[PDB]
Amino acid sequence: TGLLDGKRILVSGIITDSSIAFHIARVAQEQGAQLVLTGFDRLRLIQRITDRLPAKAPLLELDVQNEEHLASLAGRVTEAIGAGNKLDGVVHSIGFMPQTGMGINPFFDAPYADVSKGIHISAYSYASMAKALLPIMNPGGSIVGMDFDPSRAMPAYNWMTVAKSALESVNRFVAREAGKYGVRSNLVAAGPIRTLAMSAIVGGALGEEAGAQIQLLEEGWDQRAPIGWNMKDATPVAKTVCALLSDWLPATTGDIIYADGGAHTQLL
Amino acid sequence: TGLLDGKRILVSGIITDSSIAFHIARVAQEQGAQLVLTGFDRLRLIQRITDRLPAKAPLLELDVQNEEHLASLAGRVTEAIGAGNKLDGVVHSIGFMPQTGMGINPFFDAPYADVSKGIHISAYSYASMAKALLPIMNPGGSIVGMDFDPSRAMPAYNWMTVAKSALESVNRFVAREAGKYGVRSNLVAAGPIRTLAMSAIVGGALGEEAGAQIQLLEEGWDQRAPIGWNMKDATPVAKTVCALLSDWLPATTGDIIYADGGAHTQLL
Amino acid sequence: TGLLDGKRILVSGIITDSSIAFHIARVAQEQGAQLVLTGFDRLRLIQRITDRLPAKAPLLELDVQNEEHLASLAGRVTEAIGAGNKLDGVVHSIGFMPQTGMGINPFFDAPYADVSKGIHISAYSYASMAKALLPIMNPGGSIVGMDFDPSRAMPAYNWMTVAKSALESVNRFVAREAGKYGVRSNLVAAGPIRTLAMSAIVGGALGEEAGAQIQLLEEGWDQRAPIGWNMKDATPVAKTVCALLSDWLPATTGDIIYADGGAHTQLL
Amino acid sequence: TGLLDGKRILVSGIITDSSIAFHIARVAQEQGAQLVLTGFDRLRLIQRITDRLPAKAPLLELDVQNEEHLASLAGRVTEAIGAGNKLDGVVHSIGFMPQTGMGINPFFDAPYADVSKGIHISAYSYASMAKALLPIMNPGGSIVGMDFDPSRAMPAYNWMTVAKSALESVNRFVAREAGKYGVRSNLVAAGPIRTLAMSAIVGGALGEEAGAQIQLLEEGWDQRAPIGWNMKDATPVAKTVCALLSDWLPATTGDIIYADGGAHTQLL
Ligand SMILES: NC(=O)c1c[n+]([C@@H]2O[C@H](COP(=O)([O-])OP(=O)(O)OC[C@H]3O[C@@H](n4cnc5c(N)ncnc54)[C@H](O)[C@@H]3O)[C@@H](O)[C@H]2O)ccc1C(=O)c1ccncc1
Ligand SMILES: NC(=O)c1c[n+]([C@@H]2O[C@H](COP(=O)([O-])OP(=O)(O)OC[C@H]3O[C@@H](n4cnc5c(N)ncnc54)[C@H](O)[C@@H]3O)[C@@H](O)[C@H]2O)ccc1C(=O)c1ccncc1
Ligand SMILES: NC(=O)c1c[n+]([C@@H]2O[C@H](COP(=O)([O-])OP(=O)(O)OC[C@H]3O[C@@H](n4cnc5c(N)ncnc54)[C@H](O)[C@@H]3O)[C@@H](O)[C@H]2O)ccc1C(=O)c1ccncc1
Ligand SMILES: NC(=O)c1c[n+]([C@@H]2O[C@H](COP(=O)([O-])OP(=O)(O)OC[C@H]3O[C@@H](n4cnc5c(N)ncnc54)[C@H](O)[C@@H]3O)[C@@H](O)[C@H]2O)ccc1C(=O)c1ccncc1
Ligand code: NA
Ligand code: NA
Ligand code: NA
Ligand code: NA
Ligand code: NA
Ligand code: NA
Ligand code: NA
Ligand code: NA
Repeated sequence: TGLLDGKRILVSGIITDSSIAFHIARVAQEQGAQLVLTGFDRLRLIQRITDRLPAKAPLLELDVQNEEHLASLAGRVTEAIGAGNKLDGVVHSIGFMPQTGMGINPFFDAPYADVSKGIHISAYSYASMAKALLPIMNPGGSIVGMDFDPSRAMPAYNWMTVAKSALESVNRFVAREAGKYGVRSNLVAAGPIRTLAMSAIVGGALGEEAGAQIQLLEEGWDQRAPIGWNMKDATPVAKTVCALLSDWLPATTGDIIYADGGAHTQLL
Repeated sequence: TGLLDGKRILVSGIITDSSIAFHIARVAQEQGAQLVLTGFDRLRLIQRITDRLPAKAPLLELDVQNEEHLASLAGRVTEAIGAGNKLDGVVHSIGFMPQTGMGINPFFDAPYADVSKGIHISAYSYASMAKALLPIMNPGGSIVGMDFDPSRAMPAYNWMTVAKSALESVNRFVAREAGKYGVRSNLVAAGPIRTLAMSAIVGGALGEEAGAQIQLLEEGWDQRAPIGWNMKDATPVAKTVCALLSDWLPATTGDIIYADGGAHTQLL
Repeated sequence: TGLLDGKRILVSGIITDSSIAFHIARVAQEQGAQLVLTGFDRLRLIQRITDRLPAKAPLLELDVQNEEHLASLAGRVTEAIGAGNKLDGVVHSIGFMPQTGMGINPFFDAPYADVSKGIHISAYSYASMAKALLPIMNPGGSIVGMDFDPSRAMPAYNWMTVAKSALESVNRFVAREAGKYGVRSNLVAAGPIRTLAMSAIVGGALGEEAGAQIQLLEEGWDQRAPIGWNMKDATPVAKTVCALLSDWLPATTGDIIYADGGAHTQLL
Repeated sequence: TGLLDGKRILVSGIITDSSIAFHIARVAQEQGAQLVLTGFDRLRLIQRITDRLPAKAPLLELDVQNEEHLASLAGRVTEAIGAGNKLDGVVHSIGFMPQTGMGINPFFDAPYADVSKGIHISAYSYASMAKALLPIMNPGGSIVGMDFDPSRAMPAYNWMTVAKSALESVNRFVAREAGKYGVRSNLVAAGPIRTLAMSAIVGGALGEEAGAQIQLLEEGWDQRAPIGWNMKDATPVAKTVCALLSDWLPATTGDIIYADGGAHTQLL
């Protein structure tokens, strides 16, 4: 008996086999969940990647900046899962910030249009997905988004940290709306994970100083974490998302669960 | 397949059929856990109460202010579960504050000896149980304690709120030690639950004004909670404790999980 | 000897005699500060309003969404205060959210373009003013912005609360940059103040339910505040801003000071 | 015109010329305050030390664990300042934890009697001083205590961190009582200061590993602080205490002001 047996769950945010969402989707399928996937722009690529998941799942296009995609999404999901069925879960694993808003590009030099695009994709879209999908969610359902703890400023992450602060605030409002449907809304604040993009950044893609700073941050994270932190292993994060999708945290909403090795609880 | 199948878990804090720990123990057994119980002082009473749990579990005496009890505890547990077996989980569901430290007795009028007894039982003892039991815990294990959010001052709870603030700090240090064993340490911050003691307090046992204030607090809690809060139902709390005892929050330690309906995330 | 004697301070955000910034400016002048004022759009109106301040102060136009205004601002300030002089202080008292983002208009129904405009004005602009002005600030200087505590969701404030969460994050990054100049950056989180706009909202301008909710929030604030809260009196807020502008909080930066009667420290 | 002209202020916690309280007292006198001092045990020593303050101030004995001292304190203060006069300010700069509760002595090995003594002196006593002194405080008055940010666990500080967590909670309750008198209660959370005791600890007095860890913590603090941190300079801390004693933070109570260089706002 899987943790998520018979649950119907939408998972956004797969782009590579290193996406946190890929691991969320693998774990959820291992636990009995029936999935619908959403992808942005490179659908042929995403399908090829998702062919490696343990079970079949339909893939729907979703650009969160596209109002038409959002307006049609619930109907497209219902067609995929069948009329008369609703979702039990939704995973938001979507984030973006233009290069001007991250790395060695100075914090003050990021144009607002770039920051605004990043906030749109990384924070506002959590509300936009909830608006689209709550009408097709069952009572007892769960919406989960991916977060990085923004309560203190960090090198390099710059405006992405600001976007996460906005996301945390959005989640608290989404919980008010979601509760009317009997649905929970929460974020998982993960420690650093070496996705393709993060590996590129560590390698200097957004400047050497920024890569060096991120490498220092990752090392400090494992050091501070009482149980350690493995940046090469997304499974503990995926498991935590599944815990929130399950029936086992039924009184938690508007909240943040930290899948970070405990690092945020320790100064040094 | 239960959430906790094959896990060996110690549960402290049962005194009545309304104890949060009673519900923790029922749920954990429903999920396949094999339990050892600890009780304070009234062992015949506790045995009679625990006869109503769905499965048998040995009951061991533990007064957390008694150093001899603590020194012998791991040996007594090992005898109960069998040599060569260790615990996978520990639940601390223990709290006390003398009457002078709660209710209408003025905050300033509580003698230190009373406050100190309350802190001993309610906060220090989380460290004392961990010291006793970590040497008989398996890697991957989990220690969970019960908390009430003390980040803002409240009427009536007075020095018990101070004790919880101390407990939260103790948990963060216990996580450092526990991590050396591969063990997690976390608290569950519950909303208000109408245990026998709380019902007595609402009824005026610690003064009418204090009862009135607590009644107001409970009503506000349900109002603020986006998914509501039922003070007569401990099951959602028990489920959350079981989530932390399980393998599904493997990267969370030194932390607090709020089983409170989301109330702490909303101002009004 | 005034608290701010000989300090040169820029104050943004005056639009009426009820603006928090008007009071900040009056108090700072009472304490010896020499001011430069900035205003948005209705300059003749603002001049007429500012004629009531106890001392003369030049008024410069600043629309924070106008890159040309921002690019020219330091030069315009220097002309006002004289070549070879720099500022010791900067006050950001600027906020806006379109009606779709506040009140009874549903949270989900706010278009991104509206939210983005609000975030631009209310959060990003704190970075944009700092970028413009740090090059003309003295060591030991202070940048202060106005904040409302967004750590928990509230009725009616909706996307403005999200904007404040973003502002708090921006302040922490601005402090990193400002520190290179020997300059502090902090926010003052005020309790509710009955400005003209807030009075209109309480009166129903953004819907009756929203007005009712805000009225309830204000009453709860005075109740929770251990020293009370007078929503008709901005002076305690203005004084707190002046404290941060002064030499008396020299080791505080990236931070938030709560001028709220202590309400955020109390649950009830 | 000094910041504190004509204010009558009690300052506890002087033991050496490196005590944070010595600097608080020097700065307050420089700003016009008339002081009463309290000292523990070594009164001849304290008098000799306080002879170096810029102005005369009476010294009263106060052991905060001595109920008789506390019961007589207001009468002794009134005799010192004259009948019909009251205090405007109170500074609590008192802390202690036995060696078993700090350094390399393992966290689990601290006996409760030692922890309890530390909590008594370091946390409960903030309530005990307020109880004693509020009846002789003027409206508009201010009580300030010294704090170190305990929200995350640290090496070496061990049970002292737990005591600070308790102190923060006590302050929030003291603010409720103090508000009835028109009096504010707040803490100043300082960065690390090289007092004699701290220098001894860095030098290995509580074990080499603990000294090494504290040295690492101090270095990280200056690094994280956007405006830097000088552990050899208590003046910025003293100034912040004086800001809270003044009339310039009139709407802040139950709160914590961080005089730490901004370090707590930055991850790295
Ligand atoms: N290190 C990490 O990899 C990391 C990642 N996350 C979050 O996890 C989520 C998933 O990102 P990932 O798995 O890291 O990486 P990713 O690059 O695999 O996935 C990002 C996804 O966003 C999608 N996306 C972008 N623009 C759009 C759009 N217009 N419409 C729809 N989708 C779009 C894109 O297609 C892709 O699938 C994001 O919310 C991240 O912020 C959270 C925490 C950590 C983190 O960044 C961090 C930082 C600081 N301290 C600790 C941790
Ligand atoms: N309302 C509640 O019932 C409530 C209870 N808790 C915690 O849950 C835990 C269990 O208490 P309960 O189930 O409420 O009540 P309870 O009275 O059933 O159990 C308390 C237990 O402590 C035991 N105990 C006392 N002294 C000793 C000792 N010397 N040695 C060993 N054991 C001892 C006692 O035998 C009993 O089993 C405690 O940590 C509580 O603080 C947490 C949160 C809420 C809460 O108080 C609250 C307050 C404010 N906002 C929200 C929630
Ligand atoms: N209640 C309040 O009045 C209140 C106000 N503040 C902040 O105080 C600051 C000043 O606003 P106020 O004094 O309330 O009101 P206001 O309407 O007098 O001033 C707002 C100013 O923004 C200016 N502005 C708008 N758009 C632009 C632009 N394009 N370029 C430049 N300037 C522009 C405008 O000209 C005006 O001067 C803002 O940051 C508010 O968010 C902070 C806290 C409280 C608050 O909203 C609150 C909410 C919840 N809990 C507690 C408190
Ligand atoms: N580093 C520091 O020196 C430091 C000190 N403080 C606080 O500042 C306050 C003053 O201590 P200090 O100036 O450091 O040192 P201190 O040793 O000069 O003074 C401590 C005082 O306590 C007095 N005391 C002890 N027992 C009693 C008693 N029975 N009755 C009455 N008085 C008694 C004693 O006489 C002495 O005057 C305490 O509350 C400290 O916790 C706050 C923050 C920092 C800090 O410890 C820290 C830790 C971690 N991150 C950052 C900062
Ligand atoms: Na570690
Ligand atoms: Na469910
Ligand atoms: Na509710
Ligand atoms: Na496990
Ligand atoms: Na009040
Ligand atoms: Na200065
Ligand atoms: Na620094
Ligand atoms: Na005053």
